[PDB]
Amino acid sequence: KYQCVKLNDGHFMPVLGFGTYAPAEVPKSKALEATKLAIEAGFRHIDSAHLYNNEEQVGLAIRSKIADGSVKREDIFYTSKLWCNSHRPELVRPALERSLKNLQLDYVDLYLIHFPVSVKPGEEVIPKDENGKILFDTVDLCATWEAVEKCKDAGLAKSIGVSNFNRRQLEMILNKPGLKYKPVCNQVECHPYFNQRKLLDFCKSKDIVLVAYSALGSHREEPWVDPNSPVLLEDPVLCALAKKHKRTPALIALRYQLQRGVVVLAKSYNEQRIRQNVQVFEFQLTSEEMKAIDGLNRNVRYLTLDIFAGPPNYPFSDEY
Ligand SMILES: NC(=O)c1ccc[n+]([C@@H]2O[C@H](COP(=O)([O-])OP(=O)(O)OC[C@H]3O[C@@H](n4cnc5c(N)ncnc54)[C@H](OP(=O)(O)O)[C@@H]3O)[C@@H](O)[C@H]2O)c1
Ligand SMILES: O=C(O)c1cc(Cl)cc(Cl)c1O
Ligand SMILES: [Zn+2]
Repeated sequence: KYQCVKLNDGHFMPVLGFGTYAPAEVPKSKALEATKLAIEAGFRHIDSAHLYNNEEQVGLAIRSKIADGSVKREDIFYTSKLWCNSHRPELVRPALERSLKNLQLDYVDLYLIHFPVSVKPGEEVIPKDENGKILFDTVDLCATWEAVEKCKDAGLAKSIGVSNFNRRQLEMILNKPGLKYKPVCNQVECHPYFNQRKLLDFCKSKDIVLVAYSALGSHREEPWVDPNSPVLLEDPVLCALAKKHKRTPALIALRYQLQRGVVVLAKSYNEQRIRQNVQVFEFQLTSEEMKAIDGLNRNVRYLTLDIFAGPPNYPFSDEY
């Protein structure tokens, strides 16, 4: 179960991670219960973000499990993310400090730039003008990264990384004059329909971990995900693999990522499925079965985040 990977800064990340995001209609209380369940089941990597509006609950869950002696703080790998309304250098540490206040934790294990397109500062996560048009902002992401680096210097984040960055954007950070810390990871959509071979190879080449999200084919929340997209977990090949191994399509999709050198997230707010997901460590796939899963690639991106298209930093126009 507890398998970790060494990050490029010498910290360790558990290779299986609990996703904590739920669609807006899901009550906040559910994040609290699910996160406790997840830790009880064996999850030690917990993925959240300021965007998710659940850091009070996830923090409560984590601290409850530390209070009752189930885990120590050093046993939990907790990730947060800097939202698009706090890309300005001077807003970076206040954002992290606000997440920490909400969590009642003294540090996060990992802090990520959530998405490379900036939006106007303020309380609104998606600011719009009086006609409903998104209020984008102009911010040098290299200046953002420098402020994120200072959060590591401060001890407020053990490790730092990025999310939804393309190759060009990784290169921008990596090649920045006076770089202190490379991103330890790039957290991106990744699953058998969209298996990110080119980006995976690039991240590998730069000692950057690829962390897969929507690894089970995504929450499929409208208007974010096209309801007409094929359903990952209904895939005939994943189902046949599941039957052969006495596992589930979900477990096949998870194991796939582990065996290709990808750290993998899995969201569930269902006690049974939470408990089931940690079984990814209990079985293996052959090289032939891995090749079969490689053939499933369809160029299906579930989360285009195309409401943020237009600005130059929109990451998904490039090939990868
Ligand atoms: N950085 C970013 O921009 C970004 C974007 C998307 C996601 N993420 C992160 O990655 C996480 C996971 O991605 P996701 O939220 O799109 O969901 P996901 O992990 O791909 O899972 C999608 C759905 O699968 C169901 N599920 C879970 N285990 C299952 C199983 N064994 N069998 C059948 N169904 C199962 C869940 O429903 P139940 O809850 O009903 O089990 C969940 O709604 C997020 O929660 C978040 O932490 C980050
Ligand atoms: O989970 C996320 O990070 C996420 C981010 C964005 Cl911007 C939108 C949706 Cl629907 C998400 O699920
Ligand atoms: Zn007006």
